[PDB]
Amino acid sequence: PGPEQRRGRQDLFDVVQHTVHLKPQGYTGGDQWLEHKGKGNAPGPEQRRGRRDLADGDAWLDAKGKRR
Amino acid sequence: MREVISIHIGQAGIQVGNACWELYCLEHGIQPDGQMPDAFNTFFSETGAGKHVPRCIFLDLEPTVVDEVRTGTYRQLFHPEQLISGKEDAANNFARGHYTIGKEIVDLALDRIRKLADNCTGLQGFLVFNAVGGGTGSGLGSLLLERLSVDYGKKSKLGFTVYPSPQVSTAVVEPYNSVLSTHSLLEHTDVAVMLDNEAIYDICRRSLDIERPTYTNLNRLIAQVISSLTASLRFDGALNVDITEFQTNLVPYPRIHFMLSSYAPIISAEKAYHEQLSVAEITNAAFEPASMMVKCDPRHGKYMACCLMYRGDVVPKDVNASVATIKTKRTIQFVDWCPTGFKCGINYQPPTVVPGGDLAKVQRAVCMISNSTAIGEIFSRLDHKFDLMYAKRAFVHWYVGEGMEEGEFSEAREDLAALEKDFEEVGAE
Amino acid sequence: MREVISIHIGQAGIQVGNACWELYCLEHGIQPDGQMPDAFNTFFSETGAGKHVPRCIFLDLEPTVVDEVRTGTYRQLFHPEQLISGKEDAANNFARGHYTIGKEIVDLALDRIRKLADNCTGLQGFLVFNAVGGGTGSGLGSLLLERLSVDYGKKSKLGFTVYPSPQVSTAVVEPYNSVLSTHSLLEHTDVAVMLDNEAIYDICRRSLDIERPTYTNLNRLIAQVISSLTASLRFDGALNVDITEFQTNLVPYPRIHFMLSSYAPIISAEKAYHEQLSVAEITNAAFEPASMMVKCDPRHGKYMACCLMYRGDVVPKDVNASVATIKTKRTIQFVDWCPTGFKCGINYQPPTVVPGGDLAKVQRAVCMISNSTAIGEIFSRLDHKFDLMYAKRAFVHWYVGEGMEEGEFSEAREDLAALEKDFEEVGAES
Amino acid sequence: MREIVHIQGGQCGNQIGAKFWEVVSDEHGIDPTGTYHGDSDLQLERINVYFNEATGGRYVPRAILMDLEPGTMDSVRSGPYGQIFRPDNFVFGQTGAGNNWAKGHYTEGAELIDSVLDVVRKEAESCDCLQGFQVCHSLGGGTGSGMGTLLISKIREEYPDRMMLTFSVVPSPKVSDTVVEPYNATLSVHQLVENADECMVLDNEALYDICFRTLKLTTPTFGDLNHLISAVMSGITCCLRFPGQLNADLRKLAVNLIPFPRLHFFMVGFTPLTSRGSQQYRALTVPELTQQMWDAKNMMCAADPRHGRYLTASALFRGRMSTKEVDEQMLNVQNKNSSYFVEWIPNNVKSSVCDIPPKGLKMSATFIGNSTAIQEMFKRVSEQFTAMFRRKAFLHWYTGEGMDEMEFTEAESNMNDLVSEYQQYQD
Amino acid sequence: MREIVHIQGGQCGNQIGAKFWEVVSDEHGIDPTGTYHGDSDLQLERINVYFNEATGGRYVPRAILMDLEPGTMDSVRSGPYGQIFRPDNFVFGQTGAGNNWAKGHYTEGAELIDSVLDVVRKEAESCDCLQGFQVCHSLGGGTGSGMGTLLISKIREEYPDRMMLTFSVVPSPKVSDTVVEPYNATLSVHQLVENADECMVLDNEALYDICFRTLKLTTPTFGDLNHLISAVMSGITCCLRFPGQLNADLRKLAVNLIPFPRLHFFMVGFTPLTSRGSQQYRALTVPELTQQMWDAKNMMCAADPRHGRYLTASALFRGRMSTKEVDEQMLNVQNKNSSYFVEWIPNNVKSSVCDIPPKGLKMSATFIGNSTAIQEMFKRVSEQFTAMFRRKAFLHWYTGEGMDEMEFTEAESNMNDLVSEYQQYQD
Ligand SMILES: Nc1nc2c(ncn2[C@@H]2O[C@H](COP(=O)(O)OP(=O)(O)OP(=O)(O)O)[C@@H](O)[C@H]2O)c(=O)[nH]1
Ligand SMILES: Nc1nc2c(ncn2[C@@H]2O[C@H](COP(=O)(O)OP(=O)(O)OP(=O)(O)O)[C@@H](O)[C@H]2O)c(=O)[nH]1
Ligand SMILES: Nc1nc2c(ncn2[C@@H]2O[C@H](COP(=O)(O)OP(=O)(O)O)[C@@H](O)[C@H]2O)c(=O)[nH]1
Ligand SMILES: Nc1nc2c(ncn2[C@@H]2O[C@H](COP(=O)(O)OP(=O)(O)O)[C@@H](O)[C@H]2O)c(=O)[nH]1
Ligand SMILES: [Mg+2]
Repeated sequence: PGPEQRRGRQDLFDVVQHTVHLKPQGYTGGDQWLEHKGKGNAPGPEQRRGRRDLADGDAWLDAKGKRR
Repeated sequence: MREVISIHIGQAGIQVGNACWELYCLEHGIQPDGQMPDAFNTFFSETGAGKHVPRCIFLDLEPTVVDEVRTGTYRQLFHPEQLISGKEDAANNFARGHYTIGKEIVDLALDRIRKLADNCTGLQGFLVFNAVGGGTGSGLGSLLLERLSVDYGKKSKLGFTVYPSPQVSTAVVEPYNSVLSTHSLLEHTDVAVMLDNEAIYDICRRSLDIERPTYTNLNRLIAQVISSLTASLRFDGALNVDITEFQTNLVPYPRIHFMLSSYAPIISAEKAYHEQLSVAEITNAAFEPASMMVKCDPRHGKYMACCLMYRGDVVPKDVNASVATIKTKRTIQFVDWCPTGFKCGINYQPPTVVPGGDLAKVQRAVCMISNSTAIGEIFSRLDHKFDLMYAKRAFVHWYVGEGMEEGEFSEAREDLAALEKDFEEVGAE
Repeated sequence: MREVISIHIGQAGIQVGNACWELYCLEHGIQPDGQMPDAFNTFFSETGAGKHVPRCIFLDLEPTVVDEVRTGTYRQLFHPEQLISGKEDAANNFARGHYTIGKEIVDLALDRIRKLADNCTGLQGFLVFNAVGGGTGSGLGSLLLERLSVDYGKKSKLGFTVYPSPQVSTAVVEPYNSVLSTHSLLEHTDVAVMLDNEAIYDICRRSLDIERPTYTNLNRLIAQVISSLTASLRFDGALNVDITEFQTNLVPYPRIHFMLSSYAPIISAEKAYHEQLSVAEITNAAFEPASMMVKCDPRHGKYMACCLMYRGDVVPKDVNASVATIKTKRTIQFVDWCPTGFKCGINYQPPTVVPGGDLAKVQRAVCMISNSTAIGEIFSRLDHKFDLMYAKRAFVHWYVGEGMEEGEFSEAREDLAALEKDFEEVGAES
Repeated sequence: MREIVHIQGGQCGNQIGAKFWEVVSDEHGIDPTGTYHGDSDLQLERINVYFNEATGGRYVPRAILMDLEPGTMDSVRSGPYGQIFRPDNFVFGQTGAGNNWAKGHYTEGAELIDSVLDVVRKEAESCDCLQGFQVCHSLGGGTGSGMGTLLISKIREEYPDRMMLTFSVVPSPKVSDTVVEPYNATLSVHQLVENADECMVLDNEALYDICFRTLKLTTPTFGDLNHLISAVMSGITCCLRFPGQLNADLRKLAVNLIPFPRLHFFMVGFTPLTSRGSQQYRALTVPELTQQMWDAKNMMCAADPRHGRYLTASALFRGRMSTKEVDEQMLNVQNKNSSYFVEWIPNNVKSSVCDIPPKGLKMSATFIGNSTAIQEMFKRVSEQFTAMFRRKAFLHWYTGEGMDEMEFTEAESNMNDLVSEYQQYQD
Repeated sequence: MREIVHIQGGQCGNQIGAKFWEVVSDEHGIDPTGTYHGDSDLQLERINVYFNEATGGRYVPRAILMDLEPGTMDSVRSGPYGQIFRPDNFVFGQTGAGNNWAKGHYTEGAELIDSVLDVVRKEAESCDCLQGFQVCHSLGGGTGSGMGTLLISKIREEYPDRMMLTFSVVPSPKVSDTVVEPYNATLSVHQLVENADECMVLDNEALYDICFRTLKLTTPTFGDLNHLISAVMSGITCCLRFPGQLNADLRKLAVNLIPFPRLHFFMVGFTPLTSRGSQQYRALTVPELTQQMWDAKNMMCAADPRHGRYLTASALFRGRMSTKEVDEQMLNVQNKNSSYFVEWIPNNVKSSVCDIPPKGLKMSATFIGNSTAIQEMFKRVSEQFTAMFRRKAFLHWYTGEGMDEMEFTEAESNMNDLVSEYQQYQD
């Protein structure tokens, strides 16, 4: 057997017949768009935050003073 | 896909690179045997199945520094033929590392640089590591940087050079090698980064309270700055600042490209709990005169341009706020023709810590690489020492014995004198 | 059925032949006794009840190389009659292997070949192994090739021959025997593949990092070329290149039939894991002068017809990409009148590795057999050696006394000079 | 049934436009995959304005994401609402602009501009006929400035009667995010005064203090700053995507806001900005939307509108409101503030009421301000460019790819002629 | 009742034809064992076009595998769908063609051509009506290029009223798989310009670009390429095998696509090809198929159609499509770029529709193009042949099997005659 059975995609019938939604999710095969990953990831300043105050820890509510 | 190919020349370059590649394997989780237990593509190549190799070459004419890597804990990491050795060292002779003993190794060196560039898709820059006070760092570095220009055109080259210290020195022909090496790296290096031993050892004495520091402690904090320089390629953030940014945002003229460096959080483990590390605090601490890598004084000159690279949990609000406060301080003064003084950049991940290292785990970081008019102070002092050295031809028969002509000494003297008149003229109002 | 016969003449042919039949036995699963615990028909004849015997004869006037085979660990593989011996060696005398002693053994030699040529259903060619420097290789090689062309016409003679190094050679009379063998090898064999001893020494020293190599390290990667040559007859592939396809796709003219060889992945065990072996990576290394198996610089001449035999996990597109990048490299130069210059053959079987061999397993491999005008440098350098000793008639009295006449050195020099003149004009830009 | 093609450029454009398609997707009921999940039928009549119908009910946006450094598009691809865009629309470079305008305009923008025009032209006849083109970029940059402006010049060359709506981030007055901001901004404006139709000038340092003072946000970030710009770009096309009592498309605002062809730079404000703790205290009424609208603090341009007179104003109100409450509150601001308005144009303020407010808002409005007070921002950019060009600082990179020093003088003249023309109409 | 006889020659054609019966038997519902297992009734009216009834419900293809090497016999036989062919139709040689055109045509083909004309006459006498002889081979080899063209001249002389469908790949521009392509191709085209009724020009490198730029497959094997070639051949006889709204057999294509008896070489494309990442986003409609139809990168020939004018094109639409929506898209491409079309042939394009699409894909089309842009392909072989022939390289072989150099001058003369009449009609 050739390298095709090692790669995993067998016969290109899925791509020709356009029935790729029947496949299990995550099947990259030999698709350059699917096998693209890079630049890493990092949360940074998005922790415990989201922009919701326009649509109705932050703000002047987090202002503190002297014990009563 | 982003790729940077680092080259380490000389003993100073290799030992820093030993600390540099230790930090790179810790960031991405690479085990020392070479296998992880997508972000690594700027420094490592996924070799076959479950093995990564560094994209670097350790070349030195002295075999003693190279085989310490080949016998150390990272013998299985580096490719066995990427590491380059030699029979005899240049031994503090710039003519030896350039003309008679460096020529036999530079043909094999570019054969690996050719194959490393063919392995990479899009090359982003070169990292060059040396100290100009030696033989291999100056001589073979001059051969490598010049020959990389004619082969790899218009590609950025970050030159991390360690210049001779003003007050202390480890060698006698250091003023000779520094003037000759600066003649080569002025015309060829795209961006040059200045390092000095005394200012780094002054950093360790004040902030890190290590009264007895060594090269191992010195090389780690240099490695932390360089990892912050390329942290934008490694990891995503708000304002990514890649390699071509420092080329055009710090170098106004094709001669003024010798920049300083500063890392704002340099705090030990027990000091870090009692220290509140705020962006307003560290940006003030980044521009402090005790915190540069080079023993030159900030307020003696004026800053041309400054680059604040930020790492970790930094919002874009307070970098906007603190830079304005930095501009309002009358202690520091900029040049009159550059009202837009800064360039900012924030990455979203904190720096890693070497286990057993002196640096503490800090949530924030600054890489303050700035262009100043005060670079002429460290150049004139090297210009003056070489002028007194060359007054009656001390240590010249060694250099002219190994092929170099006597006229090359005076030509390098004119080049630094041309550089000396550049900084006074440009910084003048 | 496809089927080839290998005649191994002289010690170099036998000692390489001791390594090639060690390779095919491990590849096809045949044990040293000759019994497997369909593809074997290219090299083995299935005998009776589950035994495979090689389709090779071992002939040499010196028995002391042949009796190592008879008493070795492969004593039950070969037919006893196929290992042909003689009383005394030709002993570095071309006149003794072609005229004096070789005439007695060549009559027996064609008898066992006629047995093997009658056992075939379709014969595709012959695989001659010899060294032109020795008396048996030059003498008995010329006599066996002379009788094979008359008996079996228009059949391909794939003669893998070993030539002396320009600098590091072992026998004094090697320049004399090489010229006299070339006078017969030029007009008889169909494809002749030069192997050089010193070029393989540089391959083992640099790529295989062995400081002290011997002959059994040399013959293993020579056998890797032969297995990569005939892998398209035994195993299937995307682009099958038969042995009969080589001579119609490599020799432009009837006289220019000399080709080089190069095996691209040659790495040790500890080198292989750190090296990202890619198809573009090995293809670039195959055209390098370091990986050439003849001591010559291919930048001096121009490549004329090159065939690549990709073994292993190679798709037909990374050979499409790598060949295009090779053609655009400025160091590699083709002749002007042959714009198509490449033959791409892919076989799906990865190369086998012998335990104790210095090659580790590699998923992909390239064997390039290249016709070049730079071979004129390999034949002018031996033309210079033949001129100096014949300028005052050195060593002639050994050849003259043993049957050969004085005059035959003259046209052998003229025939080699006619070959060098033909090599310059075919490389001439028009 | 009117269609807009969106093009995003560089780190600033891609990250802003990622938040732009964030807001309009959940405003139209689009999930991250692309299916419809809205609870009303009003969303689905106007979907072809920003989306293309695909098989299985998928909706791919009419977005072409383009840049020169490939790391930016990995950020939008990894983010939420990052799986909607067509992969053929994912056009990219590899080297990166490096914040050099001429490098992003001559060397590496040349090979990429052929690719992005093949994608855009294929998206052009994919619809019936374009309402216009919308782009987002930053004028101080090198990827969105040098390559974006050449994209604008070529797209006007082939599509001359089609519209342009550039949402451009101008450099800071106080700080510098890149040292070559005045070089990039002056060259970008020199292109944008001809080829662009409407330039919505937005500045970061007016976004920041809105977050800090009006919105009281202790930790503003680019996720918060882009969402203010994203709320604008939904508000400009509110009448395009929804029925309204008084409608206004791009051409409706084009003929009103532009008195003279060279004057097309606008300062923009988004009206209902209130911190979380002050939500219950503020009453949402048409008079106080207007009062928050006309404040100088609310503008997202660093130019102070008190120093210049408003040539033309346009306010795009959205929600269930009466058409005189929007009206006499525009009569009040022209009467109570007559010095800040232009005497040679009566009734400067242009109104528009849309029936569909955004998500979670009972009432909302977006302000477009064409005032002569924006000249001091352009004069400030002109002042820094004069300081650098006389000593030719940071300039050999721009001439490394053949853009001569003549073009800088041409850029300064077109900047100085433009800042004088604003002053000429101020008198 | 319009039967087609398939004959496969050479290593290339047999491997291509192995993938052809892989796809057609999948389309008609025949499993590898030969029995019928389909779910539709529309597959059961016309099986006779490509298959013969056998005793016990077995379906055997109308295939004749002919070769000079037993190597490619074993490759077809060992793969899937390999047992379907008759054991008697596996005619093969033993010596091998050796990539020698003269050995295929004169020496070794002579002992086999009588054996294969026994098989071809046997299959032709069995079927009721011959509609053509479909031969799939190569032009750069020797087994299918040399011996195959001998079979072209032999069938054409006892069967002069039947079409010939010579599916032949050509040498590629970027690389070269043998070294005697200009010698092999120029002699094979010399036989094809008279005896062959029409030819289909294919090449490897245009399939590689389709597999990479359009389908985004990183590792295309020959099975991926041959499936693209097999998708062509099912589309040629789409109207024969299945009922259609507007039928078009092989002669109707021949009478339209061939204006002059020497211009019968075509460039062919298969339209609906999208990457796996772009299946869910591409909305396949009749305008979308037409936009991919005339794109230069969808052609499976190396000739760029922008260089030459289209003498005659034909559209083989398969599926449930609106008839004018098919046609007005072809009318749109006739007028939006009319300089690319021949002026003296009005109404260049032909549209034919079949209401039975290929499996899984509801809309599909096959493009057949008789463009004069293919003169560059034959120009390349002509300039490659003239370079070798003046130096007489690789010629001592071909003169050895009785093929003198007088014939090779005639090949170049007929090669130049083909490109002369193509260049004659560009003006
Ligand atoms: N940054 C850094 N500098 C070092 C280190 N070790 C030595 N140096 C500096 O290197 C200088 C010596 O010059 P080099 O070019 O490194 O000498 P070399 O590399 O051994 O060159 P050769 O002697 O010719 O082999 C000394 O003055 C030190 O200041 C180190 O670990 N880190
Ligand atoms: N590659 C390789 N070359 C060999 C080997 N053995 C001998 N040679 C070459 O053969 C040359 C000697 O010529 P041969 O033909 O082998 O001599 P011979 O076979 O003993 O012939 P006679 O002396 O007449 O018996 C040497 O110069 C070697 O270069 C071997 O094992 N491997
Ligand atoms: N509001 C906002 N502004 C941004 C963002 N990213 C960058 N910018 C602005 O863009 C300007 C510089 O953009 P730059 O990265 O140089 O653009 P480019 O390199 O040409 O693509 C800075 O002044 C930033 O304020 C963002 O996510 N949001
Ligand atoms: N499309 C396709 N082409 C092939 C295949 N195998 C070989 N070829 C082509 O065939 C040509 C070589 O000719 P060859 O197979 O030797 O022809 P033959 O001598 O008649 O058998 C090359 O140009 C290949 O591109 C295949 O499986 N698919
Ligand atoms: Mg012997």
